[PDB]
Amino acid sequence: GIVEQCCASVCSLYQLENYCN
Amino acid sequence: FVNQHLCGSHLVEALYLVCGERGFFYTPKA
Ligand code: NI
Repeated sequence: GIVEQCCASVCSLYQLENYCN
Repeated sequence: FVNQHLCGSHLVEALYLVCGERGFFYTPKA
């Protein structure tokens, strides 16, 4: 998941917006 | 914006900044 990608790899702030309500 | 390496509490901080008053779900794997 995202928690995982951002830590094991990298992620963008735009990918994080996918988790907003 | 740039890509980020975010683990643990740092990821939660980023979600907070990105989502602000919209809120967010923090949903780690099993
Ligand atoms: Ni730290």
